[PDB]
Amino acid sequence: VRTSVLADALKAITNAERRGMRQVLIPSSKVIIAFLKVMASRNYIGDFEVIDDHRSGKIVINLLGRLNKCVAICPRFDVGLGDLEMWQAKLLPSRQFGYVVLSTDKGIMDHEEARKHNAGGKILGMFF
Amino acid sequence: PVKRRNHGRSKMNRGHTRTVNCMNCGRQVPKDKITRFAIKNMVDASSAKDVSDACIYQGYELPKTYQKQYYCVSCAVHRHVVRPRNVNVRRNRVPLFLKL
Amino acid sequence: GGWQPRTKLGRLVKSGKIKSIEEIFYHAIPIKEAEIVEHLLGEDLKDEIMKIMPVQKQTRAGQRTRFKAIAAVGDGKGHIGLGIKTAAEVANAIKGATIYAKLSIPVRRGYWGNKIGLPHTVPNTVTGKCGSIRMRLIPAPRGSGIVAGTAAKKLLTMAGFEDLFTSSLGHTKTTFNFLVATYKAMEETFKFLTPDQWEDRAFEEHPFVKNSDWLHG
Amino acid sequence: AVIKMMLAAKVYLGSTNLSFGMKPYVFTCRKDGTHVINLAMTYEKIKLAARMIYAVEEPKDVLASTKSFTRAVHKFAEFLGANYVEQRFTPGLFTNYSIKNFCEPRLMIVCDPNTDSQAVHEAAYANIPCIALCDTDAHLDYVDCVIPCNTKNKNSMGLVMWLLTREVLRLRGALTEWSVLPDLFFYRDAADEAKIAEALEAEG
Amino acid sequence: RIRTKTTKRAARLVIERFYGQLSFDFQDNKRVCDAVADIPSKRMRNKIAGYVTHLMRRLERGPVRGISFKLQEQEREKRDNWMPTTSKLNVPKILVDPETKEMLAAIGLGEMEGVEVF
Amino acid sequence: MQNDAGEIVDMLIPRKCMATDRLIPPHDHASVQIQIAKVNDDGLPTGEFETVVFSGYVRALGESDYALNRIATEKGLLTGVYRNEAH
RNA sequence: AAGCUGAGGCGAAGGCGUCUACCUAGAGGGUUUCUGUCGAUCAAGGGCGAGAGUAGGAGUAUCCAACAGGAUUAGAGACCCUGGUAGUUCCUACCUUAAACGAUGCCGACAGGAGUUUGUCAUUUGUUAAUGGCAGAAUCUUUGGAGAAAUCAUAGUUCUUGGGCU
Repeated sequence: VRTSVLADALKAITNAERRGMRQVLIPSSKVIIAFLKVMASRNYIGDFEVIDDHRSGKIVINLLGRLNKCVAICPRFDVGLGDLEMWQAKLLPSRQFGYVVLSTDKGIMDHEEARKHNAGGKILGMFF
Repeated sequence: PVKRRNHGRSKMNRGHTRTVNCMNCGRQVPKDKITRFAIKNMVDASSAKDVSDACIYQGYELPKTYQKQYYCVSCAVHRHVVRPRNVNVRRNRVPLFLKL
Repeated sequence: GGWQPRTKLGRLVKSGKIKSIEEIFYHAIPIKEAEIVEHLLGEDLKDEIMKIMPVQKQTRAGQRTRFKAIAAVGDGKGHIGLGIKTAAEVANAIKGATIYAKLSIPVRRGYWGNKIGLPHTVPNTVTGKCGSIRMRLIPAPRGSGIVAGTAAKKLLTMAGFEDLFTSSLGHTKTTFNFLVATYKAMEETFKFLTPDQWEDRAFEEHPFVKNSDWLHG
Repeated sequence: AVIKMMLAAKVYLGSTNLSFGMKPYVFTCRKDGTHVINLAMTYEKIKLAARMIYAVEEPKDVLASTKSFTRAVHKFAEFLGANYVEQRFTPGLFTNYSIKNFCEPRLMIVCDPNTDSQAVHEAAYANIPCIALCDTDAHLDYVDCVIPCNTKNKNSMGLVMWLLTREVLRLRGALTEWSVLPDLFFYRDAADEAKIAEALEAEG
Repeated sequence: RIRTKTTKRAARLVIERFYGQLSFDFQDNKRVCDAVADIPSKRMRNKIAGYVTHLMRRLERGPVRGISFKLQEQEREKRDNWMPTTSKLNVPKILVDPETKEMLAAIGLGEMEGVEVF
Repeated sequence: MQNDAGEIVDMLIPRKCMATDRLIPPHDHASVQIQIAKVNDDGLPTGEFETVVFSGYVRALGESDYALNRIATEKGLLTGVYRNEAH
């Protein structure tokens, strides 16, 4: 059974990046599309095509080759701003790069966005 | 540790197999685990030319015996049908004969 | 008359055609002579016997004992090497292991919190694992001092990190593993691709094809 | 302008069971079992092989045929003034300075990587780029720039090495038909030679 | 009664340099290997010359491996250098198999003037 | 990497593979740096080279052949070769 | 139920080989049929479960724990030999264990080539075959990663640590 998608799909993207592929084939969703969009703003990834089949969907990523891991942690833990800077220290390797995708009330955005907007929420995973 | 991937057993996909007997020990062993199809001449070789003087029917073909032989590991090693060998050439799954 | 260079690389150094260690590292060339590394860093680098150990092959006459030994080369600016060696004598082992360190020799560095001046710690946590041992080097705020085992600390100081954090795992008595997994951790620091080494610069000229006529005629 | 498919499709189309790396270079798998090497891509890639061969110094470059089918590799060396090794390879050649014939190149060029893994793998300890005249049944690891070919019959290797030598000479100058034919680049059996021993004294 | 590595490695090095001397006969070559090489003992030269003779009646035959005696180095160069008149690569019709013709379509070079099939 | 008041820090920058885009460390001696002579139309050399790079990962697999096809045709050193046809 | 009989097939595992008719189950394939999330894994609880063993009938050829002789040995309660009842076979109740072993829990995704092979379909007259598809079953390898090592395409994707349950 497919327990989670966002968990599953980011494993497949990581297995492409280790190997050093040019593109990957992921059933699609509306959190996976937003998770890929937020790392497209920080230029870790190229540019991708969310195709129709009157079904779940597919995605074709285009890899730029600049990315080491996408985790997606679960269960989806609640986090609130004062509590957050523990979850940077645990999850990321460094201090000086790598972001923590969490679904804030406004939308899903990095930690760097989320502290600017002053809105926490549940966390999805990271990338670095 | 595991000596062989096979475990000395040639069976995949089945829980059970039939037993046979080494010809010498008379030991019950599974069929999966040292067979030889064995063609020997019934008279001999040096006997055969002495015989073919005294044969009714001219020329003739003096028949061959056939035997499917089952051993077992203990019986097989003692008779030098099989021996042990080096860890690298254990993998070598073809017999001694070789062809071009 | 001193050392006479053998091979293409020694030849450039005696000549003085190439200056600095970085040129060699960037181009990823094998250093097959210790007389190279003596020349380039020829001031600060220091030998340090990490330990000796006895080792015993059995034979029909009882026990041919030999002495295994580590040394470690360490310029205080951001270089390190490590070598091991057995011999029957103790002096041949140590003077062997000194050479083996030089043959194998750049440690990347970066800041904890903000970019301040002059980096003092590993850019990102990295782990090098040799056999059972696992070594983890962790980013660490300024003026903390290094914390590890005293085996690891001596090697780390040579590396030059001002402050560091550490997290050992596995069977850490086996010191030849424990020191190696530390050395292997600092090797992994350049492997890890950051945001900073994006862009493409122009590829530098490989120093054989640049100087391919002083070498011959 | 120019048509050497006359020259190439004389001797060599042949092959056996193909590798995954060599599946682009080959055309249709023929009935029988044999495969058809593509003459479009074999000529085009030799044109690139010449450019790569355009090293700063010809002597530094190394062209090293443990397979017998060893005469053509000698000649390539003479015309291009490139070093070569007759007999077996002797490992620790590119590492291990204490051997007498120690020669680090800037690149090398091979007969076949399937018959000769040893020199191919020691490229990877000394930063050497490798180019290879493999046929289909050929491991492609550790090797750049494949020249898709035959290695089995005596004539096929000769045609390429001659043709590789020719494309290099046009680039570097001192060549504008140059009088050295591809008859000279062939492997010759003692039996082949026996008639060569006759033809010398027949002139006198 | 095997010849050791020293007396073989001498006897090959003799035939390297002085094939201009020597013969099939032993009693000649014995007296050569005094003058050619300073040798301590008498027994040494009899065993050196004994292999020098052995290699001569191998050399009256195809060329021995791991030995090079200067006359054959000159002879190999002449036997090497010359190359017969004509390319020998022109049929000139050139036979070609049915599938390999369809390859020469796909390249874009059919109507080559080189013949087909059978 | 940057000191941020100004400047640039660190000594040496590992070169990046053209196929995979990963860093080439100090010690991967299977790494390769090619030179290929660019030529004038009608095949005249111009004394100006392109330097293609590969990491020791990409050579180890087999695939550094197929990158040379892709990279050279992008730069404009071949025709055909890359892209079709089998059969 | 010999030979055919194999690193071949089927079965949840234990296990299943002559041929004929009979009742019965289902995996895989194909499907521009139908329903629409009905599912994954599981304390209790329920069934199936080699061989030995037990109870009561029906058999009793072979082989045979025990037992009886005969050898050998210092002794031989054993190995070897000659005889031998319980068991070994069928039916009705039980027992519920094995190195019940891939010593690898179940469902889900992705990551590499190579040729084998079983079932079945697809495009071809290479039609008991060629190439390709799903589903099995193994294998090889100069591939990557893992591991204390032996080794393993899973024992990989794990201090670069979090798909779900026991």
